[PDB]
Amino acid sequence: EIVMTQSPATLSVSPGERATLSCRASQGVSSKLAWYQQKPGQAPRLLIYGASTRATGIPARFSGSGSGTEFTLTISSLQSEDFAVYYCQQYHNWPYTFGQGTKLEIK
Amino acid sequence: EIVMTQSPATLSVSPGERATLSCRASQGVSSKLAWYQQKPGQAPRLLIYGASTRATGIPARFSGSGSGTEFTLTISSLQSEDFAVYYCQQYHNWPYTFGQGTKLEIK
Amino acid sequence: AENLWVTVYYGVPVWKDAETTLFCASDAKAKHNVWATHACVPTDPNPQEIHLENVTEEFNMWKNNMVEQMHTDIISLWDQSLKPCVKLTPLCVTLQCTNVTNNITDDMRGELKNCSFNMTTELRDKKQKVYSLFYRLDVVQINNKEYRLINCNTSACTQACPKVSFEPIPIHYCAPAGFAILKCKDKKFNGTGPCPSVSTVQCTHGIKPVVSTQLLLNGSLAEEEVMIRSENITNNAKNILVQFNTPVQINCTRPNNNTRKSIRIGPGQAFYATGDIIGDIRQAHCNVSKATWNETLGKVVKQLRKHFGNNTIIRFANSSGGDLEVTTHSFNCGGEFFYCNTSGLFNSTWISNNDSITLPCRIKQIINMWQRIGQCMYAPPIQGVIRCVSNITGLILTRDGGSTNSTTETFRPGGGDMRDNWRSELYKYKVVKIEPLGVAPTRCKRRV
Amino acid sequence: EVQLVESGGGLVQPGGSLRLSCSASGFTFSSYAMHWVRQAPGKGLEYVSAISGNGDSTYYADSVRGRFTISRDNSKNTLYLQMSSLRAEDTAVYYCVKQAAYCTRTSCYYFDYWGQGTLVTVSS
Amino acid sequence: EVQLVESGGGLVQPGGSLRLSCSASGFTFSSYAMHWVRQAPGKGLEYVSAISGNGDSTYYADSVRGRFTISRDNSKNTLYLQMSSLRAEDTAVYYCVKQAAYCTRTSCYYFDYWGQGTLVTVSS
Amino acid sequence: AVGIGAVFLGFLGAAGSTMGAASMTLTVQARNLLSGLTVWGIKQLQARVLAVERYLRDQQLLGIWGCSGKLICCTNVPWNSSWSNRNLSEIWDNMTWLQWDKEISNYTQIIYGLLEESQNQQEKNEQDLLALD
Amino acid sequence: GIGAVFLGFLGAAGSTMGAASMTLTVQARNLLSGLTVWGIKQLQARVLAVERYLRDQQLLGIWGCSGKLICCTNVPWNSSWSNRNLSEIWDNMTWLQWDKEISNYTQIIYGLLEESQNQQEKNEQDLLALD
Amino acid sequence: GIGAVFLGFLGAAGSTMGAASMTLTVQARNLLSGLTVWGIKQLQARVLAVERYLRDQQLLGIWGCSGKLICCTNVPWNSSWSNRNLSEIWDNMTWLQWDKEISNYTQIIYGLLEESQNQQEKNEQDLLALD
Ligand SMILES: *[C@@H]1O[C@H](CO)[C@@H](O[C@@H]2O[C@H](CO)[C@@H](O[C@@H]3O[C@H](CO[C@H]4O[C@H](CO)[C@@H](O)[C@H](O)[C@@H]4O)[C@@H](O)[C@H](O[C@H]4O[C@H](CO)[C@@H](O)[C@H](O)[C@@H]4O[C@H]4O[C@H](CO)[C@@H](O)[C@H](O)[C@@H]4O)[C@@H]3O)[C@H](O)[C@H]2NC(C)=O)[C@H](O)[C@H]1NC(C)=O
Ligand SMILES: *[C@@H]1O[C@H](CO)[C@@H](O[C@@H]2O[C@H](CO)[C@@H](O[C@@H]3O[C@H](CO[C@H]4O[C@H](CO)[C@@H](O)[C@H](O)[C@@H]4O)[C@@H](O)[C@H](O[C@H]4O[C@H](CO)[C@@H](O)[C@H](O)[C@@H]4O)[C@@H]3O)[C@H](O)[C@H]2NC(C)=O)[C@H](O)[C@H]1NC(C)=O
Ligand SMILES: *[C@@H]1O[C@H](CO)[C@@H](O[C@@H]2O[C@H](CO)[C@@H](O[C@@H]3O[C@H](CO[C@H]4O[C@H](CO)[C@@H](O)[C@H](O)[C@@H]4O)[C@@H](O)[C@H](O[C@H]4O[C@H](CO)[C@@H](O)[C@H](O)[C@@H]4O)[C@@H]3O)[C@H](O)[C@H]2NC(C)=O)[C@H](O)[C@H]1NC(C)=O
Ligand SMILES: *[C@@H]1O[C@H](CO)[C@@H](O[C@@H]2O[C@H](CO)[C@@H](O[C@@H]3O[C@H](CO)[C@@H](O)[C@H](O)[C@@H]3O)[C@H](O)[C@H]2NC(C)=O)[C@H](O)[C@H]1NC(C)=O
Ligand SMILES: *[C@@H]1O[C@H](CO)[C@@H](O[C@@H]2O[C@H](CO)[C@@H](O)[C@H](O)[C@H]2NC(C)=O)[C@H](O)[C@H]1NC(C)=O
Ligand SMILES: *[C@@H]1O[C@H](CO)[C@@H](O[C@@H]2O[C@H](CO)[C@@H](O)[C@H](O)[C@H]2NC(C)=O)[C@H](O)[C@H]1NC(C)=O
Ligand SMILES: *[C@@H]1O[C@H](CO)[C@@H](O[C@@H]2O[C@H](CO)[C@@H](O)[C@H](O)[C@H]2NC(C)=O)[C@H](O)[C@H]1NC(C)=O
Ligand SMILES: *[C@@H]1O[C@H](CO)[C@@H](O[C@@H]2O[C@H](CO)[C@@H](O)[C@H](O)[C@H]2NC(C)=O)[C@H](O)[C@H]1NC(C)=O
Ligand SMILES: *[C@@H]1O[C@H](CO)[C@@H](O[C@@H]2O[C@H](CO)[C@@H](O)[C@H](O)[C@H]2NC(C)=O)[C@H](O)[C@H]1NC(C)=O
Ligand SMILES: *[C@@H]1O[C@H](CO)[C@@H](O[C@@H]2O[C@H](CO)[C@@H](O)[C@H](O)[C@H]2NC(C)=O)[C@H](O)[C@H]1NC(C)=O
Ligand SMILES: *[C@@H]1O[C@H](CO)[C@@H](O[C@@H]2O[C@H](CO)[C@@H](O)[C@H](O)[C@H]2NC(C)=O)[C@H](O)[C@H]1NC(C)=O
Ligand SMILES: *[C@@H]1O[C@H](CO)[C@@H](O[C@@H]2O[C@H](CO)[C@@H](O)[C@H](O)[C@H]2NC(C)=O)[C@H](O)[C@H]1NC(C)=O
Ligand SMILES: *[C@@H]1O[C@H](CO)[C@@H](O[C@@H]2O[C@H](CO)[C@@H](O)[C@H](O)[C@H]2NC(C)=O)[C@H](O)[C@H]1NC(C)=O
Ligand SMILES: *[C@@H]1O[C@H](CO)[C@@H](O[C@@H]2O[C@H](CO)[C@@H](O)[C@H](O)[C@H]2NC(C)=O)[C@H](O)[C@H]1NC(C)=O
Ligand SMILES: *[C@@H]1O[C@H](CO)[C@@H](O[C@@H]2O[C@H](CO)[C@@H](O)[C@H](O)[C@H]2NC(C)=O)[C@H](O)[C@H]1NC(C)=O
Ligand SMILES: *[C@@H]1O[C@H](CO)[C@@H](O)[C@H](O)[C@H]1NC(C)=O
Ligand SMILES: *[C@@H]1O[C@H](CO)[C@@H](O)[C@H](O)[C@H]1NC(C)=O
Ligand SMILES: *[C@@H]1O[C@H](CO)[C@@H](O)[C@H](O)[C@H]1NC(C)=O
Ligand SMILES: *[C@@H]1O[C@H](CO)[C@@H](O)[C@H](O)[C@H]1NC(C)=O
Ligand SMILES: *[C@@H]1O[C@H](CO)[C@@H](O)[C@H](O)[C@H]1NC(C)=O
Ligand SMILES: *[C@@H]1O[C@H](CO)[C@@H](O)[C@H](O)[C@H]1NC(C)=O
Ligand SMILES: *[C@@H]1O[C@H](CO)[C@@H](O)[C@H](O)[C@H]1NC(C)=O
Repeated sequence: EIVMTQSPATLSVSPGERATLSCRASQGVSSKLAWYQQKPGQAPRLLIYGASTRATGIPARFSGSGSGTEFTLTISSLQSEDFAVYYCQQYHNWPYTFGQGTKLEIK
Repeated sequence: EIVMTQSPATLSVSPGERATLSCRASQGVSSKLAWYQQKPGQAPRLLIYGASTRATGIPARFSGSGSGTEFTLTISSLQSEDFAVYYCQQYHNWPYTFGQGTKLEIK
Repeated sequence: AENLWVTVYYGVPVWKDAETTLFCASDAKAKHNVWATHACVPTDPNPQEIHLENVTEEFNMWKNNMVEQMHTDIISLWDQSLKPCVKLTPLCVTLQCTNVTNNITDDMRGELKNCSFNMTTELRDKKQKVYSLFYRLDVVQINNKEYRLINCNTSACTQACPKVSFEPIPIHYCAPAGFAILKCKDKKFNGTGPCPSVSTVQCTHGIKPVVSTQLLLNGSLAEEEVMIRSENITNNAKNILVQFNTPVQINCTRPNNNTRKSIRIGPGQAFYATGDIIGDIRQAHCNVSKATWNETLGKVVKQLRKHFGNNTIIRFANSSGGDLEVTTHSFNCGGEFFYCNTSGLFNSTWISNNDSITLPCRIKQIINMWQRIGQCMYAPPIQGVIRCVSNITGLILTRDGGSTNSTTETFRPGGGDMRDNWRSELYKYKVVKIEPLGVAPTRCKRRV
Repeated sequence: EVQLVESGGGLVQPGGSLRLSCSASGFTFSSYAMHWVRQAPGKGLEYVSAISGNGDSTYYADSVRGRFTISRDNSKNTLYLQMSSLRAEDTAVYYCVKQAAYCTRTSCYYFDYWGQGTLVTVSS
Repeated sequence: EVQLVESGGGLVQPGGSLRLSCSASGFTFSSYAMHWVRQAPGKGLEYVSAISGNGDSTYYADSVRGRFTISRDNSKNTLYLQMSSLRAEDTAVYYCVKQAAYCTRTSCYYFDYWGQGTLVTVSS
Repeated sequence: AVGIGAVFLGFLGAAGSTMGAASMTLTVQARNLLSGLTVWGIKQLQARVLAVERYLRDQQLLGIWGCSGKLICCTNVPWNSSWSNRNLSEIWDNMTWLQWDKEISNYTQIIYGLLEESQNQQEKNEQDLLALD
Repeated sequence: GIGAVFLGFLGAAGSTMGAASMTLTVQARNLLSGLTVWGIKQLQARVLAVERYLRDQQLLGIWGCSGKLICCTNVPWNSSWSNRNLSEIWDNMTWLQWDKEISNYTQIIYGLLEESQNQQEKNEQDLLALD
Repeated sequence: GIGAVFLGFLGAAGSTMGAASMTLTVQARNLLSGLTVWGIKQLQARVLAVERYLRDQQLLGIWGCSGKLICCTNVPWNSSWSNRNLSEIWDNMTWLQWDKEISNYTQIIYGLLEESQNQQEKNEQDLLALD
């Protein structure tokens, strides 16, 4: 079972700067990585699929990149509503596995 | 480009004898050789196609032979009207190439 | 009308650049050749070539996998031919050599050494005192006149089988079904960039595996004019490949009536030594017509100014230096390996406005082909007088760096890598991979 | 717009049974696979079970295999998860999830939409 | 009996334009390819251009490619050759030629009947 | 397909021709995809194995699409405009197969899977229809 | 509907025969592509794969099922081979379980299929003669 | 036949062409199954078998007879090839005898079949484009 490692566990960035979230896979998952955002008390929302493609209705701030084992999520213009736990999921090998999450804090 | 060489450049034979014209190709053209006769101030006329087959309406005295790289045209019974420039043409490799001509002169 | 459906087409004319295993085909007209052409498929007597109208393809003679494949195949064939022959391990002994001074000209003074040594007999407990003639380039003084073979501290030479012939036989490189070889028919192609006139063939023309260093021998000539080809002409570290439109005849000879002497060095093993030159001893040399060489060099200069300028002084100078295999026109002629001093050829300066040249040549018996260290070959002596006539089809030149406002450019011959010998012939060929399956939209729909 | 609403979660004693229902609207229900994903408190999301569009094939995580049962009602656009013999570690927030796409020559188990989720608590 | 008659040839200045026509009768025009063959004075026959039976495919020699334009009108059984930016070496006698046969498994670009031909001169 | 009035037909002859024109010469390419110890012997063996592999690679794809033994085979898969938005005339008259391959290369795998699924569905539907007799 | 969770090589090996029959192309497309010591093993593997694929294709061809995933035949099912109901074969059995049952009778079925295909070809030739 | 004494590889080699035509599958099913130089030679033999089978299949395909044991064609029989009656071919000689007679004219027939299939494919394509 592919293990998804998300670092750092917690990240604190003030509004307006770029926040980089990194996800690592125990083995190569090609470009099959998806990013989800889960604000407290709400269901997760898909942000990126295929590691680079943005889901419909997702602003241009969220940019995803990476392939194989190393993946990163970039939020160029952080805003007051980007506070949420971000999960990276691989859909290359069944069962699909999620990362432990990266809590983003508004400094 | 396959080069067709005709030897001799000019051949002189009196009426009634056999006349032999030789055409040589730079590369093997199998049986894809044709012979044309061009009287002065007249359009060329097909004599032999396939190096051995006679075009319709051609006198039987015109005989062509050969295969591969060496071909010969034999006119068993030369006659007065059999005065013209004889061209050999290959249709094995595009573009088709013609011989330089063998001016036949009545002796 | 607005609804389109996928239609599957099989056999569409599409291809992609690819690297494949090209097999050999040889004329059946011609089992004692280094290039085992007896194992090559017979060639088509009338090769088929299709003219690809409207097709423009990108060629690159300097990144052609065909050259690497040919290099590997040639080396493998050389090694395979040398595998069954005699191994000259016993020949690595101390030699008591003395100069050959029996009717020797001044030039050929000190070149031949008369070496006597103890050699193993067919019986392991008996030795025979034999003697042989060795060229000065093969023996090394031990430090009395005690010598040893040049290779004794690097490897043991494998004597070339006398029956096996070194004559280059043309090789046609054929691609497997599902692959095609595209030939660039452009007469002014410079080895790189698009080729407006292209054609597809299944086998290349007969490419002789001629091995030479400074002069390209027995090659194919340019159809229109001399062609200068370089990976990067501006760079001075890249060799320049020159192709002649008309050949320059070169007459190489070995004016020594050599005698072959068979020495039995073991059970069923014979070492072929040089017994004695019958008659006078003269240096080997090659001749090229002075007028023809001057004309070809003038054409080369004329075509060289296109890349440097109409008002630049083009001068040719002999090789800078290095080992004898790079500083001399190395080649094999009738089984004997020559190393000619091409100083009289590349010696002239060209401003922007009957006889023959004799090139003194040295001969070796211990040969280190393919620039490999630790794997040498001993060429047995060839009885009689050797004489071969070849065509100088091209050159492998090298420019001199350090422009610093250079109104003059200096070009010197340079060999070394043997791929440049193959590259001069496989420059117009490239291997492609066919993709017969294609899908396109059409109004047709499958009936249910 | 796509909407997924869960229901049926609540307090259940260990070894008991519980059924969750997810009413899906806004898309062709029968054409997309539906998954159940749970997030135990203080832990990340993990896979529970999945079912194909027509319901022929159902997949189960090793932990829940043999105890849970996923089923769908394409006519009513509903997704069910019948848990039996629950344990203390089955307590989590269960999300009914819609697979983003259906692909034949690759893998596409990423999720377009997630249900609000219903908390299931197993305790005495 | 197959007749091929040329027309349009004459005197044209270098860099000018010229159009030739070849009316063909006595055979199915659309079923055979048509070629243009030129014979420069004191030289042998040379290939200029060719066109398939239905006119979808046209072939040109390297010398004339990009300047000439071969076309045919199957309706009126006519073959045209439009020349542009003519040069001195383009002067020759151009024959409109009928290809012998059509083969899908071999090469058959030999010629049954040749037109009389027309003289084209390029000079100032 | 039978080359009426064709100047000449040869392997990859219509490589520079438009897709419409090159579609009438499929037989020319199709029939040449199978026919055409020492160092040379090994190379010949590898070449033969490569030829067989490459031929069967396309033959299998044709077989599982229901197009076995066909040069032009219509399918039930509708053309998604996302793959290519060019008009039919813009494809079959102003483009060559080499150019086309460079455009739909990104979407080849998607199309192949769709063709395979459609063929499977057709086979199942035909089985069901025949089961009613 | 078309809502497969995921399709992969042998992914339906555990599914019922009916459900696994909708993923035939998944297996069929991976049957051709899923000197040194390592240089000969690769060549042998390639040749072996080609041979196995061609054996299967030949068996399909001589049965009249060439280029087909699901091909119907004229050979009636013999209750001796398997007496199980249709419902309990296509909904309560996997292809792996089925294969272990019809194994002592596979050659008989193959011979019957070949004979039936030959008879069909002969009959079709006879009928075309009348026209 | 419907009931045969025994069917074996080349068993009908001596039967008349009519009787031997009911055992085509018997021969068709045996055309594919049957470091060092021995390994290389074995590999060459296996590759040769595969190539021969594929060549036969391609020949069938380019004639339009893909995956058929008996395929009717549109090529008329030229009496020059053989003047024997239908009854005297299918009931008075064997395939081996027949092959020795039309061996000279085999390539002509193959070329005619290929060209006829080309014409049929053109007709199919034109009719399809017409609709
Ligand atoms: C560029 O290309 C040119 C031509 O394409 C090439 O020149 C040719 O070189 C070859 C090999 O050096 C020459 O062939 C040799 O010719 C000599 C002389 O033969 C003469 O006499 C015979 C009649 O006997 C005539 O038929 C012939 O035309 C000549 O007039 C032969 O002696 C050679 O044969 C011996 O060596 C062969 C191995 O190469 C053996 O296979 C053969 O059996 C012969 O061996 C016998 O003699 C040996 C010497 O006495 C002895 O040691 C053996 O034990 C045995 O007894 C060979 O046929 C050819 O004539 C040249 N052609 C021209 C026009 O000059 C260039 O070499 C080439 N350049 C490069 C760099 O590759
Ligand atoms: C290599 O590539 C060249 C060009 O890249 C190809 O040559 C072109 O071939 C096409 C045919 O596919 C030619 O197009 C046809 O031209 C005919 C004549 O054009 C003249 O006359 C028309 C009026 O009728 C003028 O408008 C035009 O400007 C010219 O003066 C047209 O009659 C044809 O139209 C017919 O067919 C089209 C289908 O394409 C229909 O839509 C029309 O309604 C009509 O029925 C057609 O347009 C083109 O002219 C050629 N260009 C050249 C020679 O420069 C070679 O064929 C190609 N060769 C290979 C082997 O690939
Ligand atoms: C791995 O293996 C497991 C178990 O072997 C498979 O899971 C089973 O999948 C089958 C279908 O593939 C399930 O059977 C179906 O259940 C549906 C829901 O069940 C409810 O309704 C039935 C009666 O309708 C009740 O008996 C049951 O208690 C539930 O209340 C039914 O709706 C289905 O019936 C419909 O389809 C069948 C066709 O199969 C028709 O015959 C019926 O008439 C009706 O139309 C069907 O009965 C079964 O419940 C699952 N068992 C589990 C999950 O434990 C996996 O699919 C399999 N996975 C893989 C990849 O192989
Ligand atoms: C290379 O050196 C060898 C000797 O190591 C030379 O061979 C030997 O030459 C001498 C003098 O020519 C020979 O001696 C003479 O022999 C003849 C014939 O038997 C005899 O009549 C004389 O009285 C005298 O003894 C000797 O036999 C000969 N061989 C050996 C084994 O010594 C050889 O000539 C030299 N070659 C060259 C090119 O210098
Ligand atoms: C034998 O020949 C060798 C090679 O020419 C001679 O060795 C050297 O030759 C050069 C050139 O004349 C001299 O400068 C050296 O002094 C020679 N080396 C010495 C003398 O050790 C060698 O002298 C020759 N011997 C005889 C006897 O002729
Ligand atoms: C070949 O071997 C012989 C003896 O095996 C060598 O001759 C001897 O050489 C040694 C060393 O100088 C002397 O001490 C002996 O007196 C010699 N004996 C005889 C009988 O000659 C001879 O030099 C060797 N020849 C070579 C190496 O060329
Ligand atoms: C094998 O021996 C040769 C000759 O003795 C060596 O070549 C010489 O190497 C020395 C090393 O200091 C140089 O100074 C000389 O200039 C070299 N001369 C020639 C003619 O090469 C060679 O290096 C030795 N090879 C090995 C591997 O020991
Ligand atoms: C060197 O080039 C000459 C051409 O100048 C070659 O001689 C020609 O060889 C061909 C092939 O046998 C003949 O058809 C020509 O008639 C020859 N012409 C002349 C002028 O000799 C010669 O064969 C070449 N030598 C090589 C490549 O070794
Ligand atoms: C061909 O060679 C020239 C000179 O070696 C290259 O030009 C040099 O490029 C490097 C890096 O691009 C620069 O650092 C040098 O200053 C350049 N020197 C000159 C004289 O231009 C040139 O890039 C090469 N061509 C290609 C295609 O690589
Ligand atoms: C190369 O050319 C030289 C002349 O520069 C040739 O040498 C002449 O050969 C003839 C042949 O008998 C002699 O009569 C002359 O006395 C020699 N002149 C010299 C040596 O200056 C030489 O033979 C030629 N080599 C070839 C053609 O291989
Ligand atoms: C090279 O030397 C050999 C001697 O080994 C010469 O062969 C002799 O030739 C003459 C004339 O044909 C014969 O009468 C002798 O019987 C031969 N002796 C032999 C073969 O041992 C050969 O002619 C010489 N060649 C040259 C070019 O000088
Ligand atoms: C190289 O040798 C060839 C002969 O092998 C020479 O060609 C001969 O040249 C003479 C000129 O004196 C002519 O009389 C002969 O007719 C030529 N024979 C052939 C077969 O060509 C050639 O001249 C020599 N070239 C050089 C540069 O030495
Ligand atoms: C290139 O030519 C130069 C001069 O023409 C050669 O250098 C001479 O070499 C000889 C013998 O090695 C010496 O006696 C001279 O003193 C050298 N002169 C100079 C100016 O260097 C050089 O050896 C030649 N190179 C090659 C590879 O042939
Ligand atoms: C190649 O030949 C040249 C001359 O043709 C050699 O250079 C001359 O060598 C001699 C001694 O052999 C010197 O006296 C001259 O001064 C040198 N220069 C000339 C003649 O211009 C050159 O050394 C030869 N190459 C090799 C490697 O020996
Ligand atoms: C290289 O070229 C130079 C100049 O052409 C040659 O030098 C001349 O050689 C001749 C012949 O010995 C002398 O008469 C001249 O005095 C030399 N001029 C000089 C040195 O400036 C030189 O011999 C050539 N080298 C070769 C052919 O190896
Ligand atoms: C070769 O030709 C190409 C295209 O004309 C050009 O880009 C390149 O610089 C040339 N290389 C040379 C002249 O060395
Ligand atoms: C080569 O020819 C040119 C032009 O005829 C001449 O200037 C030059 O001196 C010649 N080279 C010589 C004679 O070495
Ligand atoms: C060099 O001269 C040639 C003709 O000899 C000319 O075509 C070319 O333009 C000239 N080059 C320059 C840079 O002047
Ligand atoms: C194909 O995909 C590559 C990689 O995503 C992209 O760079 C390229 O632009 C695409 N081309 C087309 C025609 O879609
Ligand atoms: C199949 O045959 C084997 C060996 O004869 C026998 O052991 C087994 O019980 C048989 N099983 C079936 C299902 O026919
Ligand atoms: C039969 O073939 C011969 C040549 O062998 C030919 O002359 C004859 O016209 C052909 N007849 C038919 C009907 O095909
Ligand atoms: C076939 O041709 C050969 C000659 O090539 C001839 O001997 C034989 O009789 C012919 N067989 C026939 C016509 O059946």
